[PDB]
Amino acid sequence: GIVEQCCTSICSLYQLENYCG
Amino acid sequence: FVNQHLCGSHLVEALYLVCGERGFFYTPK
Repeated sequence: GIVEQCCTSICSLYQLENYCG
Repeated sequence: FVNQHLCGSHLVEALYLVCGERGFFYTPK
């Protein structure tokens, strides 16, 4: 999930854009 | 500003800025 990829580990623009609509 | 640990409201704020008019879904699981 987003928390594991961006909060407990360092986020990235690629990862954020995975969750855009 | 996206290459860091983003938690809670900080993460939701980053999604809001990045996704813009596309919107986003936030699923903390």
